[PDB]
Amino acid sequence: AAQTNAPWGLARISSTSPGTSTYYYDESAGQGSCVYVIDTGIEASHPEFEGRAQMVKTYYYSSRDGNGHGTHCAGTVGSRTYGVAKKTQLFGVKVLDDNGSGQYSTIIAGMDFVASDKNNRNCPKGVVASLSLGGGYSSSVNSAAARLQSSGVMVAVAAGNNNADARNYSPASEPSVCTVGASDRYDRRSSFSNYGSVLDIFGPGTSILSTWIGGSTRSISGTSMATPHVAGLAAYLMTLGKTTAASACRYIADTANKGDLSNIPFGTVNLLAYNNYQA
Ligand SMILES: [Ca+2]
Repeated sequence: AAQTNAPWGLARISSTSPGTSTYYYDESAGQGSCVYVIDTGIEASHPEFEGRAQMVKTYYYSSRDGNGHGTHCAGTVGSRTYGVAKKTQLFGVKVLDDNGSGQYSTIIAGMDFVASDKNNRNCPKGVVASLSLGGGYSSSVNSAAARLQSSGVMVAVAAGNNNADARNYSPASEPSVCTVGASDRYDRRSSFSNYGSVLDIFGPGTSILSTWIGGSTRSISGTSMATPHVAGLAAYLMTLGKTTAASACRYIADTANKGDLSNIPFGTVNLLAYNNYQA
C-alpha cells in the first residue's frame, strides 16, 4: 500500500532516505494486534480512529482526554491518516490528568493494569504498550515497565526531552523495554531528545502531525511523538509475523536504518526505525 502526502514521519519509517512524502506499508496494517496508549486518554470518537479506539481505564473522574496529547500519540500509532498501524486496535489507559501530569503510583497501577487487561482483549497477533511519559529515576517505575514487558507486551517508552542522558529518567532507563529517542525530518537528533546507552532506537519526533481532541489535528514535537511511531511499527511487524513482543525491540534495532542520524553523541545508538517494506 502507498499513502501519498503522508506526514513526514510515516514516510521516513518506510524509507531508506529522508526527504520523501509517501508512506509504504503492507496492507495487513497491524490488523489483529492491539496497542495500549498509556497517557491522558484517547478521544475514541475521532473519525480518524474509525471505531478502532476505546478507553479501557482511567484513574480520574473521567476517561475523556481533556488534554489532547494521548489522542495525538494514539493517532500516530493507528489513525487512518496519521498512523503507522492503520488497522490496529487502540486501548486508552488514562494515567495522566488533563494537565498531562500523573503520580508515579498511578502510572505504575496503569502498567500493571495493562499486563492483566490484555487477557481480556482479543489481540491474536500481539500486544504493544506505548508510554509517552516519564520523570526522574525510580526503581519502582522501572520495575513496573519491566513487569509489563515480561508479561508479554512490547513496551515502547519515550527517552525524554531533556537533551540529557536518559539513564536518569524512568521508565526510559529500564533496560528491558524499548527506549525511543526523537529525530527530525533532516535526520538530525531532535534538539530536545535525550540520548545515552539506554536508548534502543530513534523515531520521528519533531513536527509530527496527528489527531487532536475536538476532532481536530495538530503538529507537535517530543520523544512522546517518536514513541508511538515505534509502538505502531511493532504492532505492524507482529501482524506480519516478523517478530514477537519479547524480541520486537531487538528486531526493530536489527532492521533499522543505521548511521544516518546526525548529532548522535558518542555511545548512543545511531538507529532509525524502519519497516523494511518492499512494495
Ligand atoms: Ca532496552
